[PDB]
Amino acid sequence: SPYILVLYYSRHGATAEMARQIARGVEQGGFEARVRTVPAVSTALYATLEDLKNCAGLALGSPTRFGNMASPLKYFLDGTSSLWLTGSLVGKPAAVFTSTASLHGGQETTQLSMLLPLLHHGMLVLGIPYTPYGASHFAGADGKRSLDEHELTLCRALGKRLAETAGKLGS
Amino acid sequence: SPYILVLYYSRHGATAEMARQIARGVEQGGFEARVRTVPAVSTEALYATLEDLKNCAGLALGSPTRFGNMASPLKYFLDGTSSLWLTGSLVGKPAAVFTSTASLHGGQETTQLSMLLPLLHHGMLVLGIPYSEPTPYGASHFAGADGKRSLDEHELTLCRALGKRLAETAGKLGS
Ligand SMILES: [Mg+2]
Ligand SMILES: [Mg+2]
Repeated sequence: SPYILVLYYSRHGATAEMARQIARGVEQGGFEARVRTVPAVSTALYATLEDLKNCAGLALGSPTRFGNMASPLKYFLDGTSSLWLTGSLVGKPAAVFTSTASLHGGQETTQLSMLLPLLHHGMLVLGIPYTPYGASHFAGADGKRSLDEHELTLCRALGKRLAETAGKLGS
Repeated sequence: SPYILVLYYSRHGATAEMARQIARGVEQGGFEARVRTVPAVSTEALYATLEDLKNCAGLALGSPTRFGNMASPLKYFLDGTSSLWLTGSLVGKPAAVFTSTASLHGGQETTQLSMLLPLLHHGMLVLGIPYSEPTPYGASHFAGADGKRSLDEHELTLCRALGKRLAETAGKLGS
């Protein structure tokens, strides 16, 4: 019944596949996983505020977009003022994940930039113990490079760690 | 003539006022300014174009704080800049950031830092406020709970100083 929410935006599918692997880890850690995405903006089922409020913990995923998360996922988060005011997410564990099609960095700082809203919401932030900051993946120039053994193992480990931490906090 | 683009998003007006004050500083620094905003987004004052950004000599980027990152409409505009990235259109141009917040619980400095990230990914030369001259990361403003608190003297002075600095830096680079 309690669940970890695996919330992501994907353009070409890499973060969607990461989200599925994180969800598999969540299950290894004895929790249900709820995998949701967000719609495109302009001038998996879609996540709601209730999904986010009622999660036991959160994995937040995006492709890198110039060192920050993608604007559709930022738009979802921009709608969370009520949660912030009422302390809805305070004390829940949270982690992040990214994918990049670029050869010259950006994931670590993107991940760091994504930790910021989680901390604004009073979440308990965690990453991958001995990047440390979240799960990473290189998607190749075409965005379709499969997760390698390491990348996949770390996605599952992150999901399992969110679930196990939620388990500890919940009793 | 060369211009500094002052590019921002504003929901309740504070960053729009900051943008205008930054532009006044740009003028003090001997450059033209172009002040431009971006439209609201949803699921599925003049608006900036990619040409405005591509052809600027420097950039001041402004947003209200939104959970420690810039506002999504401004992120959406920046997400549209891949062609400029490929053509190195912002490389070596000076840049700075500015923010407003309606909250007392903080977040402006790290929001500013988070905003420097796309500018560094575009190869810009990033600068802030040097406080030694008679945050270091950009200009700030507290907007009040309703977001209607005016810029005070200090805040106005710092916005102008940032614009002047950006302009003077672009002046030095351009000869
Ligand atoms: Mg316990
Ligand atoms: Mg010179």
